[PDB]
Amino acid sequence: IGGLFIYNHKGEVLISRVYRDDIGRNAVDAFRVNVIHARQQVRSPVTNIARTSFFHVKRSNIWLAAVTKQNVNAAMVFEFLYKMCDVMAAYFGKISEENIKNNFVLIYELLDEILDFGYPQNSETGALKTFITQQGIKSQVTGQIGWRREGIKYRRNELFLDVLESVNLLMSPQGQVLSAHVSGRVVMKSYLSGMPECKFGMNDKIVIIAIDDCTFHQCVRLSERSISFIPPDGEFELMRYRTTKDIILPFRVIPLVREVGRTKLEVKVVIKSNFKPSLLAQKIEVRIPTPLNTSGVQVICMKGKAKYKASENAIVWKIKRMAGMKESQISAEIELLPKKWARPPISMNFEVPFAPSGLKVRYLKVFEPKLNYSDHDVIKWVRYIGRSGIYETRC
Amino acid sequence: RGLAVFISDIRNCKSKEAEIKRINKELANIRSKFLDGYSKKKYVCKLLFIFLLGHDIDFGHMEAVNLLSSNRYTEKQIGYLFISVLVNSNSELIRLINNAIKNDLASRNPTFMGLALHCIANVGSREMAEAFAGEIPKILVAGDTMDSVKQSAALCLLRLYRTSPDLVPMGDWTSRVVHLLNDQHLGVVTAATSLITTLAQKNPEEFKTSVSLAVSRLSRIVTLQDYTYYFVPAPWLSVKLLRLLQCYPPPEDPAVRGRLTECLETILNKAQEPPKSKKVQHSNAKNAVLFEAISLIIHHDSEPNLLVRACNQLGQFLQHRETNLRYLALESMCTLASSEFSHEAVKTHIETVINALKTERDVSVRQRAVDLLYAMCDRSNAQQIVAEMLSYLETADYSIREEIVLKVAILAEKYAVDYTWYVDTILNLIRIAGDYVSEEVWYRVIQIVINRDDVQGYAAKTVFEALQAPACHENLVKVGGYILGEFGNLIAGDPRSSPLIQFNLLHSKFHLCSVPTRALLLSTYIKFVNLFPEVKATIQDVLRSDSQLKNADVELQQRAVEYLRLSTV
Amino acid sequence: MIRFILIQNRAGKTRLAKWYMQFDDDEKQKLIEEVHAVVTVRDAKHTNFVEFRNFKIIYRRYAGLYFCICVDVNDNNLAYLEAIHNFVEVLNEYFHNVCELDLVFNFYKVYTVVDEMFLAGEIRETSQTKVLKQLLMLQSL
Amino acid sequence: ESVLCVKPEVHVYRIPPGYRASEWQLDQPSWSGRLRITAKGKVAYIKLEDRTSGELFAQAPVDQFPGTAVESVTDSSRYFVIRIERAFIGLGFGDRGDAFDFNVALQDHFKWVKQQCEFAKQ
Amino acid sequence: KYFTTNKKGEIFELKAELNNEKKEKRKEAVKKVIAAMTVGKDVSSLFPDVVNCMQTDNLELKKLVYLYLMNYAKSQPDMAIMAVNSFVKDCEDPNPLIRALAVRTMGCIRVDKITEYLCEPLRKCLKDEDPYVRKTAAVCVAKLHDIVEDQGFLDSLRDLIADSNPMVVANAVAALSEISESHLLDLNPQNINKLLTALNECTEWGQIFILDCLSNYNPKDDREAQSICERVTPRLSHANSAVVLSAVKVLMKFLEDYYNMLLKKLAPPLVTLLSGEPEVQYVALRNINLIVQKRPEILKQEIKVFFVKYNDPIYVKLEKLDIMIRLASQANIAQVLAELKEYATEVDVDFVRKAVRAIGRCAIKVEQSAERCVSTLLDLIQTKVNYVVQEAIVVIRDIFRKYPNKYESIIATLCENLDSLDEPDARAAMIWIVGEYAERIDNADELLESFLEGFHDESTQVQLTLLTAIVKLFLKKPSETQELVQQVLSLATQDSDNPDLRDRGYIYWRLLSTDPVTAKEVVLSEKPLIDLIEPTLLDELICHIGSLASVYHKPPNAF
Repeated sequence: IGGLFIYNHKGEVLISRVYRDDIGRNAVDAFRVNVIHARQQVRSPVTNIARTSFFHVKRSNIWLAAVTKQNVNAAMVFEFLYKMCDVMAAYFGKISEENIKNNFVLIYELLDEILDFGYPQNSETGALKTFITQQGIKSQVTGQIGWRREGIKYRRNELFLDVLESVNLLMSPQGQVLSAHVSGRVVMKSYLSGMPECKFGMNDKIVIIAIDDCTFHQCVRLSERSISFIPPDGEFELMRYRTTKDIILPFRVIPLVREVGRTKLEVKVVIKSNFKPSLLAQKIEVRIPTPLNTSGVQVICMKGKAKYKASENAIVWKIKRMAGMKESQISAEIELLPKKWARPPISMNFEVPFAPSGLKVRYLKVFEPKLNYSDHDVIKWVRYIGRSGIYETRC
Repeated sequence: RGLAVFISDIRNCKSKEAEIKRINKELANIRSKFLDGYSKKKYVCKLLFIFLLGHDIDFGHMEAVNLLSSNRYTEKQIGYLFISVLVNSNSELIRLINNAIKNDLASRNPTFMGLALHCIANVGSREMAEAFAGEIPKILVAGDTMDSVKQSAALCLLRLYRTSPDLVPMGDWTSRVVHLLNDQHLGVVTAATSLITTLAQKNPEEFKTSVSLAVSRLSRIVTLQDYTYYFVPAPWLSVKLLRLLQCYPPPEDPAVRGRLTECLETILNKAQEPPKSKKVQHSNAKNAVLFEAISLIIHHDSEPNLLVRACNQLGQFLQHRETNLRYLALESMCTLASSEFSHEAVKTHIETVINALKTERDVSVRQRAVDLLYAMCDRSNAQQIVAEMLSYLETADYSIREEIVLKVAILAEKYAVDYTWYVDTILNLIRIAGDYVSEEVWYRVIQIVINRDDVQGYAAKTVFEALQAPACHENLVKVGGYILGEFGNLIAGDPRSSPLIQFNLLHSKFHLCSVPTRALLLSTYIKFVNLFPEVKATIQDVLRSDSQLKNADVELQQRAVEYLRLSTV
Repeated sequence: MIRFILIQNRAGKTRLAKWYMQFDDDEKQKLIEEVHAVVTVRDAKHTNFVEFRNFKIIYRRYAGLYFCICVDVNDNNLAYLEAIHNFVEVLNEYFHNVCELDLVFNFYKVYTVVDEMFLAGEIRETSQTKVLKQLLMLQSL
Repeated sequence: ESVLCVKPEVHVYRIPPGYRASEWQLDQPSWSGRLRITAKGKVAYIKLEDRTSGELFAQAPVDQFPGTAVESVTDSSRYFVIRIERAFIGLGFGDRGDAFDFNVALQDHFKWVKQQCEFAKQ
Repeated sequence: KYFTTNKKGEIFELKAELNNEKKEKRKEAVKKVIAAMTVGKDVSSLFPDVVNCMQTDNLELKKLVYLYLMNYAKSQPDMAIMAVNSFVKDCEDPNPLIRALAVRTMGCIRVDKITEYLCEPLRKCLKDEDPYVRKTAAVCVAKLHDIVEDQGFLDSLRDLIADSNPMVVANAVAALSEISESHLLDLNPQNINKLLTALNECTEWGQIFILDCLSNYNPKDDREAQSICERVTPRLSHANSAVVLSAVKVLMKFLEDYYNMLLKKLAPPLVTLLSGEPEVQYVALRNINLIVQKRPEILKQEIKVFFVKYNDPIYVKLEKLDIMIRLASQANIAQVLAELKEYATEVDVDFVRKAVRAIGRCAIKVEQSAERCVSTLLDLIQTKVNYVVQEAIVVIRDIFRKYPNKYESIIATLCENLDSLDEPDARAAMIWIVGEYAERIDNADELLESFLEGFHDESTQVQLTLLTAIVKLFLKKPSETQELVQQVLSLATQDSDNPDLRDRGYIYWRLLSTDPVTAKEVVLSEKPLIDLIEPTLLDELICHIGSLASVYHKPPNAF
């Protein structure tokens, strides 16, 4: 073990200790870029980037990373990372950044007595009282369901989920993402006989000027990352959220715009679909602004079609479909009638069949206590509808 | 002394929950007190300090307005500071605050008016615009107003125009605002130029007489012991005067226009001089005037002699020590190269930009270097720029590599002198960075090789040594197979490029590549059967092998089985 | 125009925040935490000019503190770099070799300096002589 | 034997008497401990163990899930009437998600028992 | 230059009470120095003032100085060497917590000059009478080695293996094993017997270290290697999963009637690893994926343990599914297809797509259950779910290639599902089934005409399969489809700009215009009918069962 890293909810280092100088200061950010802020990578408890292996265990917010360079026993490090945090929980209560920030001194006395040059020592909490000098800084009956009526029956139980969310983006013409957030909601359509109690489960992209925010329906009870509720019959908004971190951006506009004198103007715009090729974006409309003194333009397109609209002062370019990991280009030649031109952003509409916040549904177990059906008798459908909002690139 | 005790009582907390209990035992103490005015302003400083830590404060507004009606300065400026930070929307409080401000504005104490003018310019709601926006131009106009009050009143009228332009209509006071550019106190002129600038954004012709007053003052400033800032005569006023002139075309009076030339010539001539100080704050203040001078010359676009000297000055900043001047010189030359006049003079700096691109570490400066190369590209220098970008791509980082590949392929088709250069260009691009090359770029390379015969000996040659590298891109393999499969006979005469070697070069890369890449290499293996009969035995065992007949893909199998039957039958 | 002025240490906790634009109280906290997510990452050889969500931020560090001014994209970023340094020098003589804890204990005097120099999103008074003439006059009043 | 479910912090309410939950005491848990649903063969055993030593407080053979051994209360979705072995015992849970895993693991056992009977009827 | 005062401020006020005489609030001061530099405040100017608090007799205050020094020992090691004279005074003090903490602090400093200071005071710590100090000194040899007198220290590690406190033995074996990576012989008579007796008494982390060292040992006699295994066998009952997997790695190596009894004793410990915490199950199942390849007779009967539970994480669901296939045999294919049918109705779209592909892997592996896998997929397609229907078309295509001329009654039911197809690979699977078998499909030309109207803006996989299908439709049904082939070859060779598409259009255009009879044996000939680590790499990774070489299924050369 080269060094134990404890990161907060947002990906910033709370407290860290390296034991081997094979680990550099490049490795404290190697974990941040490629584990916590993995945009599309599917999670794994052990990952390897650039000859360096990454062991992590989460305790409800906190990323407890363990970094090494050797072919260490991997079951050793994980069994260590549970007993590294059972020592801390016996002193702190729970594990959170409000308890760790009160206890920078106790963790440093633990991270030497427990781990010694990557070799785990005796982690018994009875034996530590002779070695650890510091002290930890500590800190009914639901009657009737109001939202769901009684005695509901159906010919065939079925259940529909729609993860409906909209991307907003401002991006510089250089490719720097200036501002991005995704606003979404989980719309559930419950056609379920009886009064089922059901458990919903998702990945950890939700935090339970846009601010990261998540409200629920009043049916949901929060108390793991699971959710139990008793669904109202019919259309029903299960969850409502915004997120701002690690936004999956489906498209990229690259506006190469060149001014020739003050009389002519040529605009090159390149679209790159930034998602996997088995998916297929639809209803794609890239509107490219032109100056107010535009006479008439000449537009050639690779695919799709474009037309100049002098009533809007913009070139509107519509593509029916775009497969992922591809590239399109439009060219235009503007003639002007002779100040400088203030540039509106190149706005963009689309619709993708994935959820651009990273939200995925992991399980949805439906249990009825008093009827003869269960979850595998229930037909369940999942549909992801990504969508653009203010999705604009500076010209 | 009671405040400094309470702050260090918070700072000596060893936990977050120790603060919340210490705050709440003080919030309960202060609420019980709600007194001497000294003891009243001490608690508001406690209540303000609790707010700035982020805790919710839901009282103390009536005690703060009672401080506004006092007559000592410290009780007032703490009372106004509470109001400016904690903005409440109680309609009773807004009436009480506006009466406390009309008392201070009607006073002729310049410090009491200074607090009132700041509190309007910090809160800036409509309810304060509805009561005050007819009084603020009267204070700015009046001759008895102190100069420091003339500063604060002009900037207070600026926010009332920015918040609600309809409650600030123009009229008689506008012709006496422009006379403040003749004032001796430069701090009054500094607050005047910001006011005239924003008001001329929407009504330019009303403030037209300020154009002649701006140049004549600027000519005195450029060519004041209290307003020099490290041996630079009034930098921020000369920046604001140059932004004032950008709300206008070049002036109507040629006596004004001529005076505007030598002041801009003086700013450029000072730039060539050795610096009067070694410190970086001298050169940042010296260059703050210069970049607003250059932005004015670009805005007018009327004197080509100034544009040539400006482009020659920006070339001096490309090989400069600090990153702040290399970045701003590259932004300016991108806007300067688009003009009709300086565009031939930017092209003389083609050697300077490339030498800046190769050595700059900062990824923001490095990518504004690429944007300048694309902007100044022409028919006369496209072969030079494209060959220097390809020399950069072999050792470039993966951060900038995507946008340079796009700009090489755009400049190549647009400024193609002949069809022998374009084919040599893109095949060199696919070898260096082939994973970023779009397929419709890559599709047209082959259409030029197939349609035209003269490059076919050259294209099939250059692909062959490109495939000899161990680390070929998969798009290089796909353009590699199709050209050698069509034109391997044109280079079969070389014993280094014998037909059995061309097959072994491709089939060494037939594995470790993608599924449509393998399907394209099968298409040219049967073309080696048609063209090269002496290779035919070495291909058919590859085709009849189990890794191609029992291949799990449908399309790899269907294409391998048909070609085995074309070779035998 | 200036949209806010920040003073914050490497610890992340602010020492002055004056707002020139209408934001909510949680939106003000949201911008503050993502300014030092930008400023602490950059080294001494990066430029002082960062585009920030639709406008640009301008900073300079003074060995324990960051003075961040946030202005529009059109603004002269090489002049606002020196108005930062002009503001520190006024705080230097007003507090007699100013430390970080003069900003903690005397925050109400710091708002007097900022109002004296930056008013309503613009630069009010640039002269160090005239500001120190004004601040000491208010000190004895 | 295999262990289907282990739940800590489970309350046992002695039952004063249908089957409403407010009728019980709900403030004086007659016994507290750890819950384990073990099963071997064709039946499932709801074994109540103390938190420290693990001695068997009670045990209830079930052998059919919607049957008579475990009956849900009509008020809430957390409280259960247990036929230990005889006598009737009221359980308790902390939330729905603990009572969820109590109910699914029982049904997921007797789903498997129904399939192994059905494979024998082939 | 401006906010650095050193006359007033926080660094000034911290330096004040550090110089004060009360011990209990100098202890509060150093805690404020650690909590300042943790967040990232620059307290480098306090460095010669903190080390003045070293000269004391208080244990709590002396540790807080050592914690301040340890943070400098890795990032800026040239500063923490400036207090090295206070280390070498503490490493012979009483209260041996001070002696061990001195030796740890000296060893963690990456300075070449400190090897002159980890001389003679280190060798007293190798011979110390408190075993807590010998435990510390045993590790610091490996710190010093990672930087000929230390070659004299190497034999002192061997002397520490013969100790009465077994945790001293534990870290010494872990020290020698890391040193032996770049250079220990464990000859039987006293080494192995004293290791295995210390194995039964040392802590849970040392039992990993002993069982990792025995895997390097090469036994000679078959009952000598057996005589080891009766001592390793009770170690696969321990609570830790790292102890069990290390015990298995010894027993998978020392595997030369006791052979039969040992393989029966490997199956209960590998089952009980899967009741653990979800990161441990991932480490176990990646090793179980290796063990059932090399020794498939251990877990032949244990497929019910490997069934995917709904609340498992996604990295345990996908590894449990790969082991369910490797244990899928004819004796239990019926309950596997009960599970795979059930997992394909879950709401995890990423996992449902692998559960449906796992059905066709059970049809290819178990040949006797091919009809039950075809009837399982037909029940899935009747659910009309978008991500199951177009997944199962890909799986049925690989069955028609595997078992041809057997299952073609279902194509009349597959062909009505065209409007639910939007993947390129799923459309290309229906075009193959329409392209084949077209003498059984009634309206194969009316199906393939519905695709040529949108021939562009489809993937090149779809374009090539639609090209191959219409040519196959032509040679099967000439004089009905003369319009289609003149349509599609005009689309391929004239409208398309892909060079790989337009010459495949030509090769079909040349064959149909030369001889359609000759084109029949070329195109419509019978195609030849159509996932385990190779035993060189496989037998390597069994020698690394516990480690990351088995978690990655890669040899340690790629790390």
